[PDB]
Amino acid sequence: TKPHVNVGTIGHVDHGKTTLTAAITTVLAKTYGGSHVEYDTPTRHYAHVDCPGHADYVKNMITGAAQMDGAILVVAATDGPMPQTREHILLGRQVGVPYIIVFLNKCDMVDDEELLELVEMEVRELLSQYDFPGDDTPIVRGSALKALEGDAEWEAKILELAGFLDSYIPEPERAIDKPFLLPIEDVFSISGRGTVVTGRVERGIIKVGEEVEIVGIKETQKSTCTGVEMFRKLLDEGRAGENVGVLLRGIKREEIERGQVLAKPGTIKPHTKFESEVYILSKDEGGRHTPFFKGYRPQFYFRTTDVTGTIELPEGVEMVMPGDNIKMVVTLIHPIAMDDGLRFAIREGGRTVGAGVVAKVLG
Amino acid sequence: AEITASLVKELRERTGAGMMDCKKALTEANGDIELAIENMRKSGAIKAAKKAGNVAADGVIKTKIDGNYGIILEVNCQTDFVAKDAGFQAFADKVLDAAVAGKITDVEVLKAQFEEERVALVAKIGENINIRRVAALEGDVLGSYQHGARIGVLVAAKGADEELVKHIAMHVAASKPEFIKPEDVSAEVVEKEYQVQLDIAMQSGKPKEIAEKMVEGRMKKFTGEVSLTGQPFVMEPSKTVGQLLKEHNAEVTGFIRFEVGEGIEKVETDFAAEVAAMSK
Ligand SMILES: Nc1nc2c(ncn2[C@@H]2O[C@H](COP(=O)(O)OP(=O)(O)O)[C@@H](O)[C@H]2O)c(=O)[nH]1
Ligand SMILES: [Cl-]
Ligand SMILES: [Cl-]
Repeated sequence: TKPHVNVGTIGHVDHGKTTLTAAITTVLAKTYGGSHVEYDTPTRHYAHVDCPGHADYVKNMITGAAQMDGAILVVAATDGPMPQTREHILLGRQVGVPYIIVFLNKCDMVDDEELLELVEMEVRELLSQYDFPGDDTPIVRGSALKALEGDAEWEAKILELAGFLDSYIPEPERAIDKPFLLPIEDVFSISGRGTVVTGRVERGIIKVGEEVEIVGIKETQKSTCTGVEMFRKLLDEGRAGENVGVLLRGIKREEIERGQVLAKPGTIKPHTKFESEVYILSKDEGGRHTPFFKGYRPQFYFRTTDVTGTIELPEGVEMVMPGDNIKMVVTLIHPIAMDDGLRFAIREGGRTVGAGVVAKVLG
Repeated sequence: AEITASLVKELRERTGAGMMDCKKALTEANGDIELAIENMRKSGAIKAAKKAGNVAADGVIKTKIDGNYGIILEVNCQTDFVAKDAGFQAFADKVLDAAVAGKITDVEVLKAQFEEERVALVAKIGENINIRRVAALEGDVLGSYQHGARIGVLVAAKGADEELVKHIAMHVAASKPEFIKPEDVSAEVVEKEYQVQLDIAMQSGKPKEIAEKMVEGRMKKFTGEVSLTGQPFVMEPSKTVGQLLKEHNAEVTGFIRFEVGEGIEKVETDFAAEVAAMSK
């Protein structure tokens, strides 16, 4: 059940991103056996997208496409970086791609080592200018094409790139390894047992005897789990992905509500104000038919409940049309449990008209 | 002069040209930087020609006003990464400035003046770039609105303050009227559309006398919805823009709306499919 890593290629049209990706699949299949592409190293499973457009990538990130755990910046060594290469890296910085590996392509077309060096140093400098660790960045010297045609020397460099995917991108964290969190869907009391909340364990594990915090909407409370059950059957623990009822010591029915979360103590906080990246559905996707303006006052749907919020549009923006994607600062009317990367829907009258992701928590 | 890594760097720091293009140019030029730059000029025309058949459906709309005279402009490229690039931007701003200063409405005149600078930019950036269209609006009062880089609008008005013109330009950006007033729609066009709607209404089983009356209603809806003053004002749709203008004792004498890539079919791509092809 090997780890899953989401990667993507970013680079100039013509520098060989499609060819590199074909070479990766070909050589890994040849070596280790057998819109997105997939391939496998002995220890990792990869899902690989291309990043052809800035707005398209930001939109897909918001509307559900899993975020990249790492990106492969493809730069042909014949040219070196393009003026828009800083826009490629700037996208990476914008969406918080945590790691960038460089594949220097077309090195079969370049003999002077001192020129490859000049290209390498330009890339490291560019990376650093946007706070990626340029000095420590893996840079592979390869030929996507000649590797695809089965040339042995160049096949090695594909394997080297896959080596860095394996070693330089940390094993992503499985949901079950994360601190316990359960979004509360319903609440009731059992005469002889007490208060029970239900929902789907989003991450981690809750066991009998462990403390939990109840977070969001109202002031945080603390309690102890005295039981976990599934289909009226008592369990010793509830795990990420299971639908459960968590029995709680002391706390009463009317002190908990839908939209709050159960969490491992100290691991998630309530917030009201945050920066986000937002995408507003087009009419054809079932969204609004008309634009909204500064006083737009929608609901922000976090996990299991709507929270009304007011919006601040970025400087110089006074109108938002269906199909637009923009940054906005949101102030909710009461707190909700959240951290960076939390996804939400935007709704009006209970109908989804947009989607967003929390980019930075403010207050 | 000897062709060192340092000299190549200097020509690259200077031109943004590809590393190898720089070495080749500089070598052929015996190290004369200025001659290398001139060599790269003739090469660049051929690099640009290679790209000129590439669909360029991204890019920017820009607008600029100089008193009673305004310019709206479309400059295309292939990806929004280049549309955001500072060099591409400065090029589009330079073309815009010259069109305003020279009152240039013939896009071929504009193209000719900037062709060499276009080629040098294409040789650096490696995307097709095209000065696609330009138009002027003249008016008593002019205002503009930019919806990001993708939609630009000019509006000409009379008796309207800065804020009102702006809101009307925003309305045009969102609602894309193609006439100012419903009475501006020609009798010929109205009669054609009448026939369209009567045909549709009849085959749907409506008796003729009923269909005729319904279609006369559709004609008022039709001229209302393609015209600025007949459209509900986007910032307060309980009123038309016409009512808005009456309230302010104003009128609109003109508008132009450009949107990037209008009338260009954009190239559909399946990365997964393309990758599969290459490997198999
Ligand atoms: N010489 C050489 N050409 C390459 C290499 N990789 C790709 N190409 C060629 O460069 C062109 C564009 O590559 P492609 O993968 O389609 O670029 P993409 O638009 O970034 O996906 C094609 O003619 C490829 O065959 C390489 O390593 N060496
Ligand atoms: Cl609104
Ligand atoms: Cl007409």
